[PDB]
Formats: sequence, C-alpha cells, structure tokens
Amino acid sequence: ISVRRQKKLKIKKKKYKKLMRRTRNERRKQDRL
Amino acid sequence: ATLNQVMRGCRKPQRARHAVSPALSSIKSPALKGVCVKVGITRPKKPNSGERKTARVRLSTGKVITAYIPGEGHNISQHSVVLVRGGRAQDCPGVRYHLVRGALDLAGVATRMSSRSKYGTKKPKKAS
Amino acid sequence: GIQQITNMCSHLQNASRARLGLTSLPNTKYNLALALALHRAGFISSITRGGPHPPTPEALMTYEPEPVTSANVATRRLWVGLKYWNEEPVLKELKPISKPSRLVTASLEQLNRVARGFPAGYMKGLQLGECLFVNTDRGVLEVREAVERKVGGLVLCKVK
Amino acid sequence: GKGRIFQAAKVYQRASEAAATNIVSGLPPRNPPLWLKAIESIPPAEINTRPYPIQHSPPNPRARKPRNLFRPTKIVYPEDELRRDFYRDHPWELARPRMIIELDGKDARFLDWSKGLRQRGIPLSGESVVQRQLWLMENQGMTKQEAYDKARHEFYKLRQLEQMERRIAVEEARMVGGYFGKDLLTVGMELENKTYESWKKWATTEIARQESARASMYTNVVDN
RNA sequence: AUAGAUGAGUUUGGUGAUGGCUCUGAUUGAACACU
RNA sequence: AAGGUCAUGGCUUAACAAGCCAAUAAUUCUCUUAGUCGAAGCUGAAAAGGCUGAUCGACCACAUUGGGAAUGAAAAAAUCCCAAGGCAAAUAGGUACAGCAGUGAGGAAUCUUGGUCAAUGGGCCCACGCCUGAACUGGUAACUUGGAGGAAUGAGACGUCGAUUUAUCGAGUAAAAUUCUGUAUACAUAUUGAUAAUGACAAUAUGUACAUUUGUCUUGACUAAUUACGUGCCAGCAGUCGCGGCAAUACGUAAGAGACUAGUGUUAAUCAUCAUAAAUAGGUUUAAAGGGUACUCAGACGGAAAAAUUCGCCCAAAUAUAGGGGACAAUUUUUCUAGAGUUUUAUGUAAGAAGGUCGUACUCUAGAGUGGAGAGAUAAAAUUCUGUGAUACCUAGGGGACGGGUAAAGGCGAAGGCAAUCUUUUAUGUAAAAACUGACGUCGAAGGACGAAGGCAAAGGGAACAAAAAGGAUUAGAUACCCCAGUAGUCUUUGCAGACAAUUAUGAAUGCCAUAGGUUAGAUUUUUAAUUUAGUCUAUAAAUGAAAGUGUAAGCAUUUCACCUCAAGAGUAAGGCGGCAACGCAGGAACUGAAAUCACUAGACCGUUUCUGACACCAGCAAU
RNA sequence: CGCGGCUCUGAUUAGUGUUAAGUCGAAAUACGGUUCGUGUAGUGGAAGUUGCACGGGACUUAUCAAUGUUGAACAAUACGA
RNA sequence: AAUAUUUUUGU
Ligand SMILES: [K+]
Ligand SMILES: [K+]
Ligand SMILES: [K+]
Ligand SMILES: [K+]
Ligand SMILES: [K+]
Ligand SMILES: [K+]
Ligand SMILES: [K+]
Ligand SMILES: [K+]
Ligand SMILES: [Mg+2]
Ligand SMILES: [Mg+2]
Ligand SMILES: [Mg+2]
Ligand SMILES: [Mg+2]
Ligand SMILES: [Mg+2]
Ligand SMILES: [Mg+2]
Ligand SMILES: [Mg+2]
Ligand SMILES: [Mg+2]
Ligand SMILES: [Mg+2]
Ligand SMILES: [Mg+2]
Ligand SMILES: [Mg+2]
Ligand SMILES: [Mg+2]
Ligand SMILES: [Mg+2]
Ligand SMILES: [Mg+2]
Ligand SMILES: [Mg+2]
Ligand SMILES: [Mg+2]
Ligand SMILES: [Mg+2]
Ligand SMILES: [Mg+2]
Ligand SMILES: [Mg+2]
Ligand SMILES: [Mg+2]
Ligand SMILES: [Mg+2]
Ligand SMILES: [Mg+2]
Ligand SMILES: [Mg+2]
Ligand SMILES: [Mg+2]
Ligand SMILES: [Mg+2]
Ligand SMILES: [Mg+2]
Ligand SMILES: [Mg+2]
Ligand SMILES: [Mg+2]
Ligand SMILES: [Mg+2]
Ligand SMILES: [Mg+2]
Ligand SMILES: [Mg+2]
Ligand SMILES: [Mg+2]
Ligand SMILES: [Mg+2]
Ligand SMILES: [Mg+2]
Ligand SMILES: [Mg+2]
Ligand SMILES: [Mg+2]
Ligand SMILES: [Mg+2]
Ligand SMILES: [Mg+2]
Ligand SMILES: [Mg+2]
Ligand SMILES: [Mg+2]
Ligand SMILES: [Mg+2]
Ligand SMILES: [Mg+2]
Ligand SMILES: [Mg+2]
Ligand SMILES: [Mg+2]
Ligand SMILES: [Mg+2]
Ligand SMILES: [Mg+2]
Ligand SMILES: [Mg+2]
Ligand SMILES: [Mg+2]
Ligand SMILES: [Mg+2]
Ligand SMILES: [Mg+2]
Ligand SMILES: [Mg+2]
Ligand SMILES: [Mg+2]
Ligand SMILES: [Mg+2]
Ligand SMILES: [Mg+2]
Ligand SMILES: [Mg+2]
Ligand SMILES: [Mg+2]
Ligand SMILES: [Mg+2]
Ligand SMILES: [Mg+2]
Ligand SMILES: [Mg+2]
Repeated sequence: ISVRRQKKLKIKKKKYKKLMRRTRNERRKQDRL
Repeated sequence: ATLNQVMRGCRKPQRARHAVSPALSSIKSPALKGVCVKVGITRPKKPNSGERKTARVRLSTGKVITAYIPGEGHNISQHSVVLVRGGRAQDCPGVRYHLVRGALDLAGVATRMSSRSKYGTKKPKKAS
Repeated sequence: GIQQITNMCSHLQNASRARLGLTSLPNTKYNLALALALHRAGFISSITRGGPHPPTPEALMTYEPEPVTSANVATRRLWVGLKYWNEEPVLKELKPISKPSRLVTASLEQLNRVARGFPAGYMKGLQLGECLFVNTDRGVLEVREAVERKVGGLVLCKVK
Repeated sequence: GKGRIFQAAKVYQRASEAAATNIVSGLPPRNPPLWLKAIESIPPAEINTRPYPIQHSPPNPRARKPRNLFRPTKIVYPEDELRRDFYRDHPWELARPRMIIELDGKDARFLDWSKGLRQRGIPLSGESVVQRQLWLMENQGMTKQEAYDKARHEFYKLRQLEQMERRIAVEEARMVGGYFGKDLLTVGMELENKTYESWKKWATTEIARQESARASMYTNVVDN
C-alpha cells in the first residue's frame, strides 16, 4: 500500500479514535463501553 | 487454495452488485404502479448541466422512489397514478427509474414524430 | 512414492534447461520405471546406475556397475543421458499430473480419447510432439502403449 | 534479459525455407544464395552442452553429494613436485633467463633423457634436472632423493665450466691484443650515479621545504 | 456425439499490467409502449 | 443364562460389569429462507456445468386455523369428533370453490358462469343400465411456436415526384398494365375418429371459387446506416464512453440510408460473456490478499528393498455375480540407511535468567575553598541563573540510571529482540571424522505459551531525559517547529494488557538449476595457497516477471497452513466474547459510483546538486 | 398471566454518502520548507502537532591529497613511421 | 567542516 493511500486510512482511524473519546462518557452512562 | 481448504468451504459466492432498479429487480417485476408524490426538477452532476424533470413516486409495494420523466413536456401533478419502469438518469443521483409515457395518467408527447413507441404517441393518422 | 516422480520431472527439466549432458536421479524402483519409458520413447540417451560420480563417458554402455547391497545402496544413483538436437532440448517439458495431494487414474475409454487430441477427465488432448506416461499393471507405459494393451492406470506426467 | 536472440546456427535452415518457394505465388523460386550449397553438407557443431570434463586427478570417492561436476580440473603432473623442490633449493636459478616461446613445437622429439642432462634444442636449466631425475627415478628404480643427487651433481659440473670459460676467454683474448667494452659491473654503477644525483635534488628540495614549515609554525609577522 | 472452446467499449500525458462495469449470443408460463 | 424370532438384533427379562458414541459440534438450540427431484424447462464449447422448480412424470404436505380418535386388508378421505373467528342460523347446531366455470379484491400481468359422456378411464350393477366439471370437445388472448400471407412479364407514361450539374443523381421494374396460379379461407361431397350399438365435436382427402394491411427500431464510436435546418450546457438524448455554451454527422424536425417484420422495441429476469470464489483451473515483494512467533493435539502430506491382507486402482461395466492383472494405493509385518535424531566438553557466539560489581560523565551536599561579575540560551533574543558569591578551576563525601573505543556487508535466538564487566545458570544450531537408533519426518486450524515501545495497577527509585500542565519568542495568527524550566513516564519488583512498516512490504518446509567477486565460523592439505561444509552479501547467465527487478529465487516443481475476490462506506454499526481501563478479537448491510490501483516511459517542477550563456547580478557612472 | 425473542415508532442525538462556484488554515507530494509513515499515549477550531520505540515505502543519492615512476648505459653489418 | 530568521494562497 502506497503512502498516499495509507494517509487515507490514517485520517479514518484518527477521526474514529477522536470520536470514541468525545462520546466515552455518554457511552458509560448507557453502559455501552 | 489447497484441496483441504476447499473441502472446508473456502469458495463462497461473490459479493452482490446493486441493481439499477432495486424496487423492480428485488421482486422480479418489469414495472410497478405508483402515486406521484411530487413533480420537481433535479440538477445533473459536474459535467452535465440543466433541469431534469423528476417525480417522487410511492410504489404499490410501499417504496418511495424518484423516477425520471422522459420526453418534452408532461401533464402529471400531485396525486397522479403513473407507471414506473426500470432505468436510470446517469447524471442524477437517486433518479434510478423512468416513467412510461403511454401509461395510465401520464400522456405521450403529441408532437413526437420519431421513436413514438418510446413516448407513447399514437400515429397522427394524417391520411386516415 | 509419487513425490519421487514429481521431483524427477522437475529435475529433468532443470537439467535440460541448463543444457547439461548428464543428469543424476535417486536410484528407486519407481524412477527406473519412468526412466525406461522415456528411453523407450526416445527422450533420453541411456540409463546406468552408479556411485555419486558419473561413470566414464567413454565406456558408458560398457560400464559394469557393482552389486547394490546395503553397504552402498545409500550412495547409488541413476545417471541419465540427456538429448539435445537442432539447438533445442528433446525433453523440454515434463509437466506432472498425479501429485502427492491427488492421484489421477484414467480409464481405457478415456485414454483412447486423450490419445487423439480430445480432453477426458482432468487431462487434456495430446497434440503434435506431446506424450503421456501412465503407470499400469504392465509397467509405466505410454498412453498409446496402454491403449494397445487395453489397460488403464495412474497418469504420471505429460512430455512435450 | 540483456542478451539477444542469436540464430547464427540456423542460417541454413532459415535460408533454405525462404528459398524453397517464391513470394509471388505462381512463379518458380529464384536462385538461392551462392553459399546455400557450399555448406549444404557441413552442419554446425553442437554448442552449449555441459559434458563431464576430463578428470586429471582421481575425484574424491568419499563425497556423497559432490559439486562442480561440470568444472574443468587442474592439470598436475609428477614433475610439478620436483620443479618446486629444485627451484626452492636453487632460487637464483630463476634469474637465469629462460625462453618459453616455442619455435615449431617439435622440441620433445629429440629429447632422450637416457644420455644425460645436455639435450638438443633445450637449454641446461632446472627442467633438464627434473626430466633427468624423473627418468632415473622411474627407469632405474631410484628414490626421489637418490635420483635427485645424481641429476643435481651432473648439473653443477656443467655450470662450473660455463663460469670458467667467461673468465679464461677474456683473459686469453687480452694476451693477444683483445680489448672489450664496459663490463656489467661498471655500467651498473654509472646508472646508480644518475639516480643518486636525482635523489639528492629531491632531498635538498624537501629538506628546505620542511624548514619553512618549522618556521611557519610560530608567528613573527610583527617584526619586533 | 470427433468439432466444441473466439471477443468489443471504457481508468492514463502516454505505454504495459491489474481489476471491475457495460455491449455482443440464447431465452421467458413474461409485462408495457407503438402496431 | 433364559425367552422370543424363519433368522439376526436388550428385541424382551434376570443377575453382574462401567461401559458405548464423540472430542476438529456427536448432541442440542435460535434466526432467516424454501415444497423436493428429473437432459422436466432455459442456457454453456465444456466442468460431480449453472439457473428455475410452470405445463409432463415421481415424491412430500395440506383442504378456514388449531387440537384428536375410530372404522378398515391397508388412512392412502374434500369423511367423522372438538375449540375459536368470519358469513348464516336460535334453539338452531349449516358453510369455508387451494373441484370446474364465474364474481370482487390485490397486482405490471394470465380465459368460458359452453356442449357431450360419442371416445379413453373410473364407481355401482347377475344383466341391461345409471353417474362422472376427470376426460374429450367449442370459446377467449400474437403469450409462444409452426405455416400461409403471390409469382412471371413489364424500353422509347416518350408522364409524375424529390435533388439539382436542365442534364446530370435518384424514386424506378417501382407503379400502371398484361399473362398465370387458387395459398389461408368459404362452400359442397366423401371417408374417418367406433364399433355389438351409440358422434358432443371435428380432422383428413377431393372438387369449385377469391390476390387480402404494413408496422417498428436505429442512424458519434462500440454498431450495419447521411445531409439540411432549428435549438444554443437551454430544451433534450444516453446500454457504456459521452453529446448540447450561435457554421451540432450525437438533441428536436425534414429527407435519405441500415435492418427486423405480424410483429418491432423497451423494462425485468436467467445462462453465457467472467479462469469474475478457478475441484477441473486462479492468485497474495512493489497492484484486493502471508497470520507477530513456532513448539504442538486433531487433520492433511511424507524414504529404500520384500511379504501378507484389501481387491482399493485397472480390464469394466448396468451402483455387476464371480474372476484375472500387481506397477501404484490403504492397514500390517520383516529388513535397509540417503531423511530426521543421539554420543564423542568442539571452535565461535550482544539469544535468555540469577546474584554482584567496574568506569566516564552527570547531579546533590560540604570545604564560611581560590577567584569577584558576569554566565547560560538562540539564527538573534527573551523568560531564566548570579553579589544569599554564580560561570570558570579544585578538594572530600555521597546518589541514580546509562555503556566510549573494540565494531565488520560481523554474529546470536522461533520471533519480539540481544553490545561494559565477574561468578553462577539454560535450550537449539555449525565443522570434522567414527559409532549408535532405524522413517522416529514436514506443515499444522484450535488451545496454551512467548511477544517491541507506550499504557493501566501496587510498592520502590528519581541523576538525566521528557508526553502533560506552564512561560518566553517567532509569526498576519502559532495550539506548533526554537528556547527557559518541567509532572507522569522511562529504571527495579509483581500482575494485567496483546494492538506494531511485529518487514525481506516476500508464511514454513522439501527436491532441483550455470558462474564470478567479497565476507563470517570451522575442517582438510604439498598449512606458501588452494580445496571443502554450513551461513550471509553484492554483480550476472539460462530463465522468470506488468515492469522495477529477482536470479540460494519474485525460477522449475511439490507439501501444508493463513488470507484475497471492483472502489467507497469499513475494519465501521449492532449483538456477543476478553480486559480494571485504555482497547482487542470477531465482523455486516443500507446509501453513492465506473472506475479505484500498480510498474514503467518522456518531460516539467524542486525554499534540489553541479555547470553554461545574458548589464541577470556585483562594482562604477547617469537617471527615475 | 409472566419471562425471552422479533417488527414498527420515539423527544433528543451520532456517523457517513452526495452536491463545480462559501468561509478558515496549508497537512501530504521537491530536503514540501519540522523527513514521512506504523504502533501507543496525550493535546489543538480543523487539517494537524507532541513524547517513546520502530520501518524506508528517504539519504548505495555513494566517484582520488597512494597525485601516479631514469624499471639497466651507449655504439655497431643489430635496429629503421 | 556540524552550518540553519520568516516566506500562505491560485474559480
Ligand atoms: K490388488
Ligand atoms: K563557593
Ligand atoms: K543461526
Ligand atoms: K530539559
Ligand atoms: K500475557
Ligand atoms: K559465497
Ligand atoms: K456503519
Ligand atoms: K531510493
Ligand atoms: Mg497490498
Ligand atoms: Mg457516468
Ligand atoms: Mg426518419
Ligand atoms: Mg432517439
Ligand atoms: Mg501519472
Ligand atoms: Mg485484467
Ligand atoms: Mg412457502
Ligand atoms: Mg410449500
Ligand atoms: Mg376455481
Ligand atoms: Mg379459500
Ligand atoms: Mg387492481
Ligand atoms: Mg365415457
Ligand atoms: Mg368407457
Ligand atoms: Mg356390464
Ligand atoms: Mg385449398
Ligand atoms: Mg355410452
Ligand atoms: Mg459505421
Ligand atoms: Mg474516459
Ligand atoms: Mg438527431
Ligand atoms: Mg408467425
Ligand atoms: Mg510476515
Ligand atoms: Mg494474532
Ligand atoms: Mg498484522
Ligand atoms: Mg483381484
Ligand atoms: Mg532394522
Ligand atoms: Mg550400520
Ligand atoms: Mg543424518
Ligand atoms: Mg563452547
Ligand atoms: Mg570565598
Ligand atoms: Mg553507580
Ligand atoms: Mg528486528
Ligand atoms: Mg560500543
Ligand atoms: Mg513444525
Ligand atoms: Mg495458534
Ligand atoms: Mg511493556
Ligand atoms: Mg511500564
Ligand atoms: Mg504508579
Ligand atoms: Mg507557547
Ligand atoms: Mg523494560
Ligand atoms: Mg518491532
Ligand atoms: Mg506458519
Ligand atoms: Mg549478517
Ligand atoms: Mg542480487
Ligand atoms: Mg513466477
Ligand atoms: Mg472494501
Ligand atoms: Mg479484526
Ligand atoms: Mg463494535
Ligand atoms: Mg522521469
Ligand atoms: Mg537591467
Ligand atoms: Mg547598484
Ligand atoms: Mg515625472
Ligand atoms: Mg428521531
Ligand atoms: Mg508533517
Ligand atoms: Mg506543507
Ligand atoms: Mg514535511
Ligand atoms: Mg511520527
Ligand atoms: Mg501542548
Ligand atoms: Mg522522499
Ligand atoms: Mg488549484
């Protein structure tokens, strides 16, 4: 896999890792950890 | 793959491809009847330009699809019973259907001289 | 086993591909069977078993090998004479069919079809120059020999 | 694949087919090249076929999986061991020039080593001692050392006379009014002078050069 | 049953690959439009 | 042991025994979907082909839904009993058209409320005969197939039409006209479907008579077939690529042209195309795709020379009785040493672990040391340090972690990874000969173990470095890059965690293919210098590859495991499992597309290297 | 009647696809102007950026201070660009 | 030999 295409996966995994933090407390209230 | 890997079921069907007209392809029907919910205009994508006449239709099965109105000029409006057939507007997203012009309520182009079968236009009967 | 014939098919190709005059093969009852078939078919020049070093080429046929007992059986080896004509090897391809993972057995009714350029089973028709060797009760014969003797058996390899 | 498809061995097969028929269908084929019939019955030789090379030494019998079965082997004779023993005992025998340029190859036809060291066509050198030693050691059944001594002493008696001739031949020529040129001892010394002088020029130049480096180390530009 | 095995358009500045999509062939207990 | 049975079987019973089947899902459970099958239909050149599961035949199930029994040789019922809802009915206690025709509804869409029991079949009957919505016949629909649907002559009406070159290019042998046929069909006659007799209805043969419609798609390329005008990214066309922005062969008209024809197109679907899930028959260095690792249970595969058994395989079928042939195959037996192992302290070696230490630098404390105004930082500075005496130069005590040279394309371990030193401790591997065991082998789902840095948990340690937090600068702005300082953390011990560009972007292993130049640890020798075993690294041949390149393999072959099937969504959602948490394992679909993607070639660019020209620049003079 | 499954819907709320013509920056591709990516842990409106170890899909892109030699005289009938 | 100020955008 080229480096240009690897950066497409890099942006997807970061925005997801960044999303699971923001909604971590909300998922803890509903018992969805 | 080794003969053993094939014995355990490694050969699986290929991932399905979406049909051009799912509402018709799913139930193996060539056409369906629907009540026109809205007659508006859709704009093509980057290359093409213009105002494509479309119609939001609620099929008999229950699906709400968007069909394309072929020809020049139509006479359908809200609460119009129209016949939907497969097809797709290659430049309009979501417009994955066509409307038969010799259909129940949709009339054919009266000023059409070529390809009348495609637009539901009776012969002029000039001499007759 | 059939694994030995597969190794023999690959080596004979690599030797012909390298344009070698002589070629060595492990001395086994199965290898000698196919070797005699290749020689009887006209692909190799001669077959003589000897030690780890090739016999004297000047007296290849006249070579008198020593008895094969348990004191030297681990060092014996079959020395094959390869053939080259018109700037092209006579044993170019030795594609095998029956591999250790699967043994392909053919019937007389099918070999009669494969012998005339028509597929039958997991085999394909034989074209000009091609040749198919079959291991049967009467030894490792050729598809045209087995068809004459009216027998089937185990398909070993296809020679071009 | 940096190579190219060379079809030099099939120039006849190719030319024979191109000359069999005519491109213009309906006409007889024109005459073939003038060389097509000359080599009609002289096919090429088989090339690119690795045979079992000639074995100049008994191959290792204990090897179970021997390699290099298509590698030319080294040519070693029984004389190679004798040449090394002699020339090592007589290192300065190599300074005596020896010509290895053959005239017609027919030098081993007049060599009869049963007569002595002096043979026809070849000079008296360490080889004559070796060939004489090998003969006695084989024919007369002598040992390596015994034959070596006999063949070695005959070599000295012949070399001694050679050195005695140079001395007497010169002394004899001057007794009747015979003068010669510059001997090798004098010429050799004159050459050393021309070279020694050139070295002196190089020494004085570098020596003076180093003085500048020694003075340039310290600084005295102020001129106090 | 011994005549039975075939391709085309389309990614690129361009070439050669890879890999889809579409057309070419046959058909329906078919429907619709014009007849 | 006994009974039972033609016979066999816990089939049955009594007394003892603790077994039998399976371990990779036997067994059991939930969800989704479906009547099953056939050269029966469709399709492909073909595959143990693919799809469908109409009409035909066989099988299964059901007759409003649910719950049940009896009769009978046999439930094999549209029967019978019971409950509920709909219609009907009330003291009643029927009906369910998935029997034929038909009506309503639903739907894109599928027919007559006919005649006869004459034929074939069935039920009842001594017989005659009665009954039959099966069945046979008529009707409706181009739904499909098959056939008809008109042939020959036709040149001066010396006309007409459309183009244009008034004579060129066409309509055009086309038409009219003439000469023949009597096709579908109509009517008549006869025979036949049926014979003991019975004809609802029609077929067949012969005779005579009649010359009866065009429709539709396409016309940029794929794809056979052209111009004109109008329109002007508008209107529209499009299966794919695309066309349309004022002289459009692509849109809409007109004409011409190409083709199929009572059909023609379009939509939907299936096969083939597609080796596009590749058993036949694929592939994974850089394009989708090699698991982090290899010890290993199951499971696949795996030597030599003989023998028994199976009679596998072959003759060779028809799912072939009984035989023959013995190479190969399965189980098994006896031998063999080429694979794999053991012994003989190898050499060499940063695999690993325990207990200890060494040293250069750093840092802390003290000596009211010497010295007495700066130091450090950065491109430059600022925050900061220093008169409570710093930096610099020393003395004496500590305190933690680090590992200079040697050092190499070097080496060691399954990988991760391992580099100061001493003792202790641990498994492989390599060379040389001898000896020994005698196929004991390779791969290996799963489980288990190991697994970098960072991280969590607990207690220590804390010099240095440094996420965080914080400040000073830079800058249009600056969270940043730079700087002054600085907490977790890095280190030790005990657990959790299991993700990596865990890489050779290349799984492990076996057999095999031509050379050269270095290099590592050994061995042999005429130890000088050449052979040789096992590794590693460059450059090549044959070859291979899309090429780059590889060439101890990305070659020729084989074994086995993992993994891939267009892009994107997505390694995401949901349920579940593991974990203290962080997160990991496993793992879709909808929506939107015709492209994504790889190597190479030639250029251009580079706050890219080295050069070559030019008042381009430097310098000088003049000017704006 | 209870438990479990399944379908629809739900204030509020999240992600992603598409859409030439908006705004804010300039992260990648050249040494992309702080080497880029992998893992992990923080952090910032966003792309990004920071610590720690790791990979090259980046530096094999490598090209002399060993400065390069009176290596056996001369003359002869030998030798003759 | 160990040097390093800043420099965004283009329907
Ligand atoms: K047998
Ligand atoms: K002080
Ligand atoms: K090793
Ligand atoms: K610091
Ligand atoms: K663990
Ligand atoms: K080597
Ligand atoms: K999702
Ligand atoms: K490079
Ligand atoms: Mg990849
Ligand atoms: Mg498109
Ligand atoms: Mg037209
Ligand atoms: Mg059209
Ligand atoms: Mg490009
Ligand atoms: Mg391809
Ligand atoms: Mg069903
Ligand atoms: Mg059913
Ligand atoms: Mg009915
Ligand atoms: Mg009903
Ligand atoms: Mg309806
Ligand atoms: Mg009847
Ligand atoms: Mg009857
Ligand atoms: Mg009767
Ligand atoms: Mg007639
Ligand atoms: Mg009757
Ligand atoms: Mg054309
Ligand atoms: Mg294109
Ligand atoms: Mg047009
Ligand atoms: Mg017809
Ligand atoms: Mg790997
Ligand atoms: Mg794993
Ligand atoms: Mg991985
Ligand atoms: Mg038998
Ligand atoms: Mg034994
Ligand atoms: Mg032994
Ligand atoms: Mg061994
Ligand atoms: Mg040791
Ligand atoms: Mg003081
Ligand atoms: Mg210490
Ligand atoms: Mg590593
Ligand atoms: Mg070191
Ligand atoms: Mg293993
Ligand atoms: Mg495992
Ligand atoms: Mg850790
Ligand atoms: Mg830790
Ligand atoms: Mg802690
Ligand atoms: Mg700041
Ligand atoms: Mg550690
Ligand atoms: Mg690592
Ligand atoms: Mg593995
Ligand atoms: Mg190495
Ligand atoms: Mg190489
Ligand atoms: Mg290959
Ligand atoms: Mg995907
Ligand atoms: Mg996963
Ligand atoms: Mg999840
Ligand atoms: Mg280039
Ligand atoms: Mg100027
Ligand atoms: Mg100036
Ligand atoms: Mg002015
Ligand atoms: Mg809502
Ligand atoms: Mg960056
Ligand atoms: Mg940038
Ligand atoms: Mg950068
Ligand atoms: Mg990074
Ligand atoms: Mg910060
Ligand atoms: Mg780069
Ligand atoms: Mg731009």
